[PDB]
Amino acid sequence: PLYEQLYAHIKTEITEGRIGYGTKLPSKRKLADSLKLSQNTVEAAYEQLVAEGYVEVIPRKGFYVQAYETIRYNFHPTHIDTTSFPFEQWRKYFKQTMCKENHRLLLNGDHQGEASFRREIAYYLHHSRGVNCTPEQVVVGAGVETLLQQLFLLLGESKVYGIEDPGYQLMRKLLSHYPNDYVPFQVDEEGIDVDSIVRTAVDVVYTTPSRHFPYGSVLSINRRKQLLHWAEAHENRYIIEDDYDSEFRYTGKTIPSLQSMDVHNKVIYLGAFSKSLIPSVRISYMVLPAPLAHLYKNKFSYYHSTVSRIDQQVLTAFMKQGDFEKHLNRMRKIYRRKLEKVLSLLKRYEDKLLIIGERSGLHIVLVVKNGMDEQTLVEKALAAKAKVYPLSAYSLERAIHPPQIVLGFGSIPEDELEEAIATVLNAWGF
Amino acid sequence: RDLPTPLYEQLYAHIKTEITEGRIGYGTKLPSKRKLADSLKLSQNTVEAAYEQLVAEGYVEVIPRKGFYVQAYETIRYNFHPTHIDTTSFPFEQWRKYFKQTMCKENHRLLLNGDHQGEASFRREIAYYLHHSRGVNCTPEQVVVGAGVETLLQQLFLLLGESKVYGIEDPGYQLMRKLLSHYPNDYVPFQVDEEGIDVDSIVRTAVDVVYTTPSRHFPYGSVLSINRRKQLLHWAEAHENRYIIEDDYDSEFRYTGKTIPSLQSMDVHNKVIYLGAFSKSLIPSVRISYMVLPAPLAHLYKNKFSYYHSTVSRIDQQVLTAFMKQGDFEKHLNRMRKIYRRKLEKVLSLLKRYEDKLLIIGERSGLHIVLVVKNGMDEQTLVEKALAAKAKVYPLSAYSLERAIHPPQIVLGFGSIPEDELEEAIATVLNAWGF
DNA sequence: CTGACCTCATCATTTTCTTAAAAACTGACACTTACAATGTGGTCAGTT
DNA sequence: ACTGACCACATTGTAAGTGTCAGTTTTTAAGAAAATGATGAGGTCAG
Repeated sequence: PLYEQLYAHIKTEITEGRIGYGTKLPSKRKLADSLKLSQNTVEAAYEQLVAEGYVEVIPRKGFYVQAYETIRYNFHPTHIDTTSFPFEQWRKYFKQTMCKENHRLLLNGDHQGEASFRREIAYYLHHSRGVNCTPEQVVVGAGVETLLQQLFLLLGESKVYGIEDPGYQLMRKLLSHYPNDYVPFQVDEEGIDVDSIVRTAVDVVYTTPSRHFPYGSVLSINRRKQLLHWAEAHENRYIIEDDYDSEFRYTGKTIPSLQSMDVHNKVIYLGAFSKSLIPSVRISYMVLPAPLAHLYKNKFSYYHSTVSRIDQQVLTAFMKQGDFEKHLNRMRKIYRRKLEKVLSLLKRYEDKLLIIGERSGLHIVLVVKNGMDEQTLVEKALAAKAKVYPLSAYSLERAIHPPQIVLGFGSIPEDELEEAIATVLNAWGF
Repeated sequence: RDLPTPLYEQLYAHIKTEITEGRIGYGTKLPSKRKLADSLKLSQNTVEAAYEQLVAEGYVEVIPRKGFYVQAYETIRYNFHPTHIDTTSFPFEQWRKYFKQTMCKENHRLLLNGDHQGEASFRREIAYYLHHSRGVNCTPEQVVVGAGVETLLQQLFLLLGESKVYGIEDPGYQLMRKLLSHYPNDYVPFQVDEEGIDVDSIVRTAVDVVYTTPSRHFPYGSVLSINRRKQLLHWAEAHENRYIIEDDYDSEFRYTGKTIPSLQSMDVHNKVIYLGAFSKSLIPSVRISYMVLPAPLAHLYKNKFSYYHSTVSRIDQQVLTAFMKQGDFEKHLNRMRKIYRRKLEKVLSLLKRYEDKLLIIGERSGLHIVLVVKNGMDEQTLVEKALAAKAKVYPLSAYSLERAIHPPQIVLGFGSIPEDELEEAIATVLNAWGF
């Protein structure tokens, strides 16, 4: 349109430099007559010119020029089963929670989180895992990484962190960028080496009391009490609790969280919420002791929330009624059936493939007694359009001589387990 | 036996309390299965299950073909934010259709996460929209996504280093100083005239990265001329380890004179990084954002943070991709622009009558206006009187480190006030004041 | 030999799951009004 | 005489609105089947 055509035509002229600074623009009220355009279009074009500072106008009209110069299957514990997700149950609550009548939920607020969401999480934790909490005690954010970065900023750059050697490669990745340094630790079949911790001047150590990734070892009560006494020995040491994959134990009901024994408020409860409902929904949560929570509130008062308020409201409406328990039970049953079927199928190769670990969880890890190296196993698996993930990446120490490979089955359909196992074993040469 | 918890639980609790109180010592022999089952008239299965759970917990240890052994030794009416958007005008009925379209039973294999840099789609449509609406020239793979501006700025801070010195605008939007208060880096305060940032103070100082808004200046609304933009670009080009960050506040809400092209459009030496937002246009509570980086910084970010995961859910990403794929975003933006223009004209016409004691500083474009109060009363008195009428207001003192003008000037917002309540709110706040 | 490891049988209560009809929803097509964009024309007050 | 901005009413094409409709969908008191905790009676193997 001429509204912008004239503006561009004069902009290219002022840019190329046929007119210098101080020269008047060709005319006013005369260029419209000479170019047979109306005066309004010229006025609008000149207003556009002076808006961006290409030409500046004296309050009495003068014009001053300015410019002058392909995998069939995959196996790993991250995936969860997606077919059995009740979409028709999520959609109902979504349509119930977001309506034109219920406005003013489109604007941000409650930097920590929605009060109802926090209260319901506290109630659920207290009545399920035996974790004493307070509605204002718990904080909620998107992703565990953000919460751990907030923790790192809150504690400082003058601390050393304890990480078990075979475990989840997350704290190492976070501490690589930060100035802090970590100390490796070995683990036996009963838990972490509490003796090594107590004979060392570590400050904060990271562990999963409920289930040990990936071996599934469960800490006994004597080691737990010894660790609490070690934390009580000093005044400025803290223990972080990781709620990786609880509520998924079949035979032996559920084991209470370590915080239940925390009489002297010295445990912070890290958790997770995206390894149950949706892997890509990005909600996590964390509980802190009263003094540390108070200091965090008094220190991080400016940051806004990280997870959308719509998701908070729809999910607290979803699991306020009680569908969370039903979905959890159905997932537990189907995963138990999958585990039993996989174990029964793989039991016949007991002489060469020995299963090690415990039933509870979403994955199993098996040692291969064949003479091929772990690289050969991975290459042959990926050559059959079914890639597998070795355990060597989960520990930074020297490679274990028997090639130990982790296997997951969350993503594999129930009817394709036999075919996947058969083709994997055929690729391995059995 | 009458409790809802089966004997599978009462027996375990009883042995729990017996062990904890110390009635059974270390290594003491348990009565095994048959003896206890006969003594307590309970089936072998429940007793063996309770003992197996006990062994799993670790209180006692079982050895094959022999008995157990213990191993346990001991009110506001009209809120005034220059940050809200109008809520009633939001087309919820259009959001619902896309949400029901994207999340269905057949739409499996999407709950699992992935593509930490964002799905190729959302990136490609956001790049297309940026190129065709703001003159931003960038390949789709360069843009990144995140939950809000805070996470992106923290990632940029970690990627750059702890030695750089950051430059901010005049006393104003208090974000970068709040972020840098927790980091070893330091900020250099600056001053701006009624046109923009003073490039002379930039070139007489050795600052490395300076934060500015080349489109609209918070809160004065000043727009940088081409000469100052070219001078800043030349200063950035002068050295080899200095960068300029661009933050477009409301660059798509210019009423009369179309849209002002972005500063990145004039960049040729790959020296600017774009910082946009999706929380001041569509919904201020979904927490979406984006950032554009040049090729070397893109490679550095890809090779440095390759082992992260996006903080934005794929449901929202896909529904936004569907929303902006068919063009409803432009229609919604036009509707919001028109309603905000009408609101601004109405409020300006209403406030024109009281002009002797009050003045308007900001320009037409934007969502807020700043006005001075020449009445003989201090800023705290204005704030307290406003709050006493159940409608509190926000002064510029919080935005100002120093004291600029002795007559207090207050920022007023109208994004979250209905058209039928503007006159009533203005009348009641004026009555609360001396007028 | 008594003693402790196990794996079938089939009983039971109470949650989960499935199909029927009757209910409300909303989609595409259509059309009737409206509406604010650019745009031409004719002014307006005030400088110097 | 040279030049500020402020009406008039003309235009094309996007946005807004009501209509009935076929259509995918929501809701429900039945129905039946699954699973656990539970009793009973075995199985091998040590020492």
